Amino acid sequence: RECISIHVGQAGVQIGNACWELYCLEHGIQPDGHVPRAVFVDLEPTVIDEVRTGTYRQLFHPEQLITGKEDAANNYARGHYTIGKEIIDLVLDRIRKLADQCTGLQGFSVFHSFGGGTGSGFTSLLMERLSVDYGKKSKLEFSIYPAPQVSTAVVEPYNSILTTHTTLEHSDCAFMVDNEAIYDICRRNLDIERPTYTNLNRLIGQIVSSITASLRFDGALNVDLTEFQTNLVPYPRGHFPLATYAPVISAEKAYHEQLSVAEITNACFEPANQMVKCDPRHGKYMACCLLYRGDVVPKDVNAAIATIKTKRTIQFVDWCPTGFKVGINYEPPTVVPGGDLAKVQRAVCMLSNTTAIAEAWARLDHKFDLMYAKRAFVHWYVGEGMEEGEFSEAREDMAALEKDYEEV
Amino acid sequence: REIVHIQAGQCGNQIGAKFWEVISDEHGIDPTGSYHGDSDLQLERINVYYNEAAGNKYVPRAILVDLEPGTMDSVRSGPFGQIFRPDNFVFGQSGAGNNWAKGHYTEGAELVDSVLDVVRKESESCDCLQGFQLTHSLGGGTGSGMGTLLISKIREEYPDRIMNTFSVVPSPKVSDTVVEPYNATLSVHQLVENTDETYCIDNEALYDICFRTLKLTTPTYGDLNHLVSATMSGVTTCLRFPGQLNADLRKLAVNMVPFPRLHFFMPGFAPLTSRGSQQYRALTVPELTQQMFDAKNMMAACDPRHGRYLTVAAVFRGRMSMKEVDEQMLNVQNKNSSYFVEWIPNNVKTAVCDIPPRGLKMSATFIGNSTAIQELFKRISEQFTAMFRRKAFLHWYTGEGMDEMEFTEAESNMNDLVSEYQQY
Amino acid sequence: NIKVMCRFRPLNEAEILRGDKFIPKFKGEETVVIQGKPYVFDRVLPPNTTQEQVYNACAKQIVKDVLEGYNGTIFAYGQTSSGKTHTMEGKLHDPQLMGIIPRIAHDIFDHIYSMDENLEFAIKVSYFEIYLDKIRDLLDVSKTNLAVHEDKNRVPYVKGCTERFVSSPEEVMDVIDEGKSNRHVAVTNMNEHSSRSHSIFLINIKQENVETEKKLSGKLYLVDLAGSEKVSKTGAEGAVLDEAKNINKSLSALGNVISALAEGTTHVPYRDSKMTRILQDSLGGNCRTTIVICCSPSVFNEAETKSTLMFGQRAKS
Ligand SMILES: CC(=O)O[C@H]1C(=O)[C@@]2(C)[C@H]([C@H](OC(=O)c3ccccc3)[C@]3(O)C[C@H](OC(=O)[C@H](O)[C@@H](NC(=O)c4ccccc4)c4ccccc4)C(C)=C1C3(C)C)[C@]1(OC(C)=O)CO[C@@H]1C[C@@H]2O
Ligand SMILES: Nc1nc2c(ncn2[C@@H]2O[C@H](COP(=O)(O)OP(=O)(O)OP(=O)(O)O)[C@@H](O)[C@H]2O)c(=O)[nH]1
Ligand SMILES: Nc1ncnc2c1ncn2[C@@H]1O[C@H](COP(=O)(O)OP(=O)(O)NP(=O)(O)O)[C@@H](O)[C@H]1O
Ligand SMILES: Nc1nc2c(ncn2[C@@H]2O[C@H](COP(=O)(O)OP(=O)(O)O)[C@@H](O)[C@H]2O)c(=O)[nH]1
Ligand SMILES: [Mg+2]
Ligand SMILES: [Mg+2]
Repeated sequence: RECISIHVGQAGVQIGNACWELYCLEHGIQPDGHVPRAVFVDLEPTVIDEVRTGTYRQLFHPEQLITGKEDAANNYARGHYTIGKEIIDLVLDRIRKLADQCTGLQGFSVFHSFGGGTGSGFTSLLMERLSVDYGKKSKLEFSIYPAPQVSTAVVEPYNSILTTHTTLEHSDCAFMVDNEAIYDICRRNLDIERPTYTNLNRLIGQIVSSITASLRFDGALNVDLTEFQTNLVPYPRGHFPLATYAPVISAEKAYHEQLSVAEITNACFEPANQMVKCDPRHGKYMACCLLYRGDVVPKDVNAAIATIKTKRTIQFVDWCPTGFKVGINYEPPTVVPGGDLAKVQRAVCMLSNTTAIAEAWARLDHKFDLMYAKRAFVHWYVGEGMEEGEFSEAREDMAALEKDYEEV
Repeated sequence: REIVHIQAGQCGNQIGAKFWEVISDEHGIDPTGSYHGDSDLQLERINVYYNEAAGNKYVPRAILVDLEPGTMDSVRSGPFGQIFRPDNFVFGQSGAGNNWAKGHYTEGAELVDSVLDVVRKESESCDCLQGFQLTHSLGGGTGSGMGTLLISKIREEYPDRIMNTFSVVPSPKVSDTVVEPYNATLSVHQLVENTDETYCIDNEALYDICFRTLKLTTPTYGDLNHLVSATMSGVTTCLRFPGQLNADLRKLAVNMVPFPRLHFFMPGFAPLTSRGSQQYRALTVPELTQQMFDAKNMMAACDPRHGRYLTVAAVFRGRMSMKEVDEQMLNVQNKNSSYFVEWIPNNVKTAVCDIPPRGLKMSATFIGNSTAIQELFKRISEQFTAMFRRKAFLHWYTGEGMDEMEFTEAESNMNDLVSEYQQY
Repeated sequence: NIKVMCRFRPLNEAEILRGDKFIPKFKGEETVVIQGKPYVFDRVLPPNTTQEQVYNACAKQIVKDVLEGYNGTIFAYGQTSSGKTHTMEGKLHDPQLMGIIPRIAHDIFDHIYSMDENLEFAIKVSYFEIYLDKIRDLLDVSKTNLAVHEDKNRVPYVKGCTERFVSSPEEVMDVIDEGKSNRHVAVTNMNEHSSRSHSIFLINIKQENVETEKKLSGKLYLVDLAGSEKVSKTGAEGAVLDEAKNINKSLSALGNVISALAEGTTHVPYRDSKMTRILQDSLGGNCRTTIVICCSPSVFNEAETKSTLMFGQRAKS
């Protein structure tokens, strides 16, 4: 029934604090109410401390807040092997101590930031140690994969070609939200050149609320977590769909809010609104899980979607007749009291697997080579319990992910 | 985490006074007083540079190494001079001769053990050690020789903890000493093979940047020092603060050093505007990258525009949009694709603290690993040969128990170091 | 030119049906298949190639050139149970099961006393390991670091390395027995030999032309690279596993740049590590270099063998 969550890496933790905020906010549980149902991991204390100092301070147990005073290191190796190792046990312990206390759970919604040290590496083995300790569950990891041109870390790809290959054979469904492609939404669909990280977080903090929160919440067309991976992954590769939200209108500027279904659904497939720089440049969808929430008439959907199924310029895969999982919830969305999110009475958080990422992976793989081709910051990992193996052999890995997403 | 500063020589020492002059205020620590901190955040991470004894006396955890009493006796007899526990003062009343050899093999070699002693008392302080900060000048005895030894020993004692080195490489135009390239070439040698992060500053790159980027007409040393100390605060201490995207010595190291040499960087501060007037506040952000990435404004002597970059680390520290930050960095990477090396898709390492420099709204330390610094070790290396050839003031070295093959060694080494850097 | 030679060791009957089975498909005498792989490189020695056969292709020429006063390097690599011990030395006295070092020693003393009538030979052997990137002399193991100095040309060499005369094969074996008895080997089961320290065996062929007083000095470096491993996880293990992982990775990485520079690319990472200062005379001047890579079927060996394959393969393709 439930779904634990492990927010790993400063980012996965910032996003965590955010997604975790939106929650109570739409469940009437102020600062000090019940008890969360997740954990927080990082090898840099000062960040998890922000959850220990700032807002939502006492809504957590100093037990579901793991830290390694030591060093973060923007390098996979160190975070996965060398350092990150020391903490893992302890980490697991909570996701085994928190996994027990419950009643017939469904899985762990993992939150990490692909191109980091604590986020890429660590998790790599966290999800790793999970796939074995609970192979019998769902492993949906919600990632924030590398901005297409606006990356941060100098090595980023090293850290992301490595978190992909190690987690690939362990996740159930990996959701992806592109940091940059979300900015566009903040520039083009909300207008603001002042987007603090605290915003992108409010956003995913939204799209995510549509996943677990509301879905695990009764409705006219419930959709379990398992449901996803089933209706969402055509093949064992921990396939990565993309998150998209519909009413991403500004709560100040424009106001046409009342945008009946027929509209908000069409607003999902236009590439300028998908939290991912994977513009359907050719990528044929192969399965979409249209999660709606708020006042929505099933016919409205079983029509708005029909209209789409026949737009053709939206070309769905061949081997797939119908790939539209319509998830209907009741309670409309719940926007931050005064952030910058419109606040409509219905939304569409559609996620999907698109042959599109054939790109995104490509463009991120190429990156890697360029540097590996010169070993660039290699000495930083080797000296951290890794080898020419793990790199070269994780490159070959993704290679068959460029062929996979091509063949399917 | 933690670190333990090291004030090798006079310069490295003089600067200590400025690095600590600053840092303290950037941590509300009065002379012997405690934490008056305008805030409450300038304390949760102090440990990195102090120690708990009394309850109002957080003492800087640095080392003051020097063979010339008068110096440390000027730093200890002035302002903040009375905050260092006397145990910190590892003096060498000997003749602090201006010979690299006199402070590395003959005179310094003695005072070393009585130093390492303390560098261990401080390391075994508490919690977990990160690395050590090292200040000095590569143009003298107690600086290049004895300080370059202090590290060769440190790096044998904890080849785990990092080693940032702040070197005052011999300025071009005019040398404030005569053997300079001797004391220098010999210390860079030791550097390229022990510390793993070096920030080279040039007394004249500063003047310039301090007399034209600060209409400042009488740039006393105190100033230069002050400017420098401003950068080393943005680096370390800073990142030991919260941030949307924070890093720490390692990140900085593990994102900036593609190849083990250790490589040397060139620090650059952000808001560098003259007092009154200039206080333009054009600091939205494009203004900071405008700054940081220009030629002038690079504490180094060489000009970036004269050679690609391998890595860059804009360590910003002041509330800003991870968008207007992450974004700017890009255009910058495309307007200058020319010089920014290609085999690294994203040279830049964006870092972002939160709290800014006490009195400022927004700043951003720049740590560049450009291939341009080739044209400096060249310089140094040249000066050597031109004088080595005639063994100029060599008798002051050999006569101190040195080797004719020692000088050969260093030059070559450091000389090869020039070579490599071009390979990129 | 640097040439890469793969050597597969054969399986013994006790392991053909234990768990270890063939993964190496051989094609011709120069391609080895493994999952995906359409060409290999220059030569693959099968699990049917003699010790003598490996020695002819790999070392015989290098020994010949060394006797005329040139440098040569033979590098060795391969993980645990890959066949390294069997190729380099084998058994110390075995008429055809003997390795590379006992054969070179036999060929050296077959020319000496048959061709000395103006040549005065002195065969000097030196044996040192690089452990925690410090040069430990193995003829006196109270030494925990040892330094390089530079020669007449400004090229570094290991000064103070204890050298000894050898004038018959026996004294060479006695140096090997002495050095192996203090080599850092992980205590596993008796069969496994987990090398945590890289070994450099120097044969310095000094020959003196007694008539003109011209001296020649060919260096044969037999470098045993322990190599970068398929081992377990680290981060709460205080073994010499973590310590070895840092040594093997730093040296294999420098490896990668060195073949890439030998098959072309402006000068670069010389004087970076002690290994790369020891082998400085061997690399860049008139030298020859053979890298002998081993790897048995036992599935883990696929890891190091693929490592030796890629050292080779990047360069020629
Ligand atoms: C009224 C007002 O706003 O005054 C400013 C000011 O006028 C300017 C010109 C300051 C001023 O700095 C200098 O004039 C300067 C003198 C010698 C060497 C280098 C700089 C200032 O003195 C410096 C001072 O800096 C700080 O307070 C930072 O926290 C800084 N602190 C120190 O360097 C420091 C100085 C004395 C004692 C202890 C610390 C810092 C920077 C980075 C990391 C840690 C601390 C500031 C904003 C100002 C004055 C006071 C006029 C500027 O410098 C800095 C480092 O902020 C020079 O260009 C900038 C722009 C500022 O607006
Ligand atoms: N959406 C979003 N992305 C973030 C956030 N914080 C960081 N990121 C992104 O995630 C990556 C940064 O990872 P880091 O913060 O460097 O590292 P980490 O994954 O927390 O772990 P360490 O490297 O060990 O510190 C970059 O690509 C950032 O753009 C956040 O709050 N929200
Ligand atoms: N060609 C061969 N013929 C007979 N026995 C062999 C042969 N090659 C290897 N062996 C044996 O198989 C084992 C592998 O030996 P060596 O001991 O040669 O391995 P490595 O040296 O491959 N091992 P390691 O050092 O632990 O990484 C030993 O028991 C050898 O005696
Ligand atoms: N920035 C800066 N440079 C200094 C200071 N003092 C000496 N220097 C420089 O250091 C070099 C001289 O070395 P010195 O410090 O006297 O050596 P030591 O005292 O014998 O170790 C010259 O290049 C000076 O410009 C200083 O307080 N600040
Ligand atoms: Mg972090
Ligand atoms: Mg062996």
